Amino acid sequence: HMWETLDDQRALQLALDQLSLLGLDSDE
Amino acid sequence: DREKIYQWINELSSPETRENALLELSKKRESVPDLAPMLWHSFGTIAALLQEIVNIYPSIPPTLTAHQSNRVCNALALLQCVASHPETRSAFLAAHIPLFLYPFLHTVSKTRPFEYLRLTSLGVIGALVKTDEQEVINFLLTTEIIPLCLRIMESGSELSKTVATFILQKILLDDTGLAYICQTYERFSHVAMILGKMVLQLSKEPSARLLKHVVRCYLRLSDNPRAREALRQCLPDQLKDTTFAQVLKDDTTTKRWLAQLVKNLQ
Repeated sequence: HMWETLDDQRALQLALDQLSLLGLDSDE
Repeated sequence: DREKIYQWINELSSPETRENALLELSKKRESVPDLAPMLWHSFGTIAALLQEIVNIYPSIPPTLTAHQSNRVCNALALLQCVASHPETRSAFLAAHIPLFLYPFLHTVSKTRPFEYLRLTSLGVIGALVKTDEQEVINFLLTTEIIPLCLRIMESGSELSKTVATFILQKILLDDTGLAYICQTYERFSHVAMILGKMVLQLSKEPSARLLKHVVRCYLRLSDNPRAREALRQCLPDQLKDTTFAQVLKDDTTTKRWLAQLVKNLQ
């Protein structure tokens, strides 16, 4: 189901923002 | 900002002002460093965020809408702010706040509204384990998050798999977490069996970030002698052959971890 309304965009941006705080793309 | 915070906190109490106050307080998490103790110590506030979460337990046939998920995700992000603050974290764990998110980690629903929830809930847990604090590691060990992480690592979205693997990785990296997982064969084999399945899926649908975190888990397991002896016999072929040559072409870190891992097994 591919439909996105404003709440879909907001919730996705928020989840990504939350997860970008974790530094999952850091290279040791 | 402080006066706005207290007004918004108060506005959580009527249902006509509640959503807007949630969104506004959430926006302040990036700019007000004392927001977490303000939330923690304001009477009713934590209870109001926890109410947002339990109000959607009946939505888990899956009936959660995007509007409902976006609202709860902001409650979850406020709880992530509380989990991350040094002054409030121990009390968040003492109140077992994480257990409220476990139903969102547990559902197998494939709808996008439950994906936003799963990602934000994993974000709360990930903010805790990022601290590497023993208190955090031992709490998560006693509360059975590893089986929830394993089921997500096994069949979640690529991004859900990454955060869940990261959580399991932060537990493996701790000495108590490593000892706990390797203390019985059934614990160790559940983790290694899951990691092996992920290595097979990655061979068909490659992700560099997810492979990196999977490889870190294998590397760390080989610090335990009984895990090292098992991985001598059962380490997936795909971590030694050309399966990930294309994906590893630029990742010096993972190639060096894979080399270290093979060297460890002898």
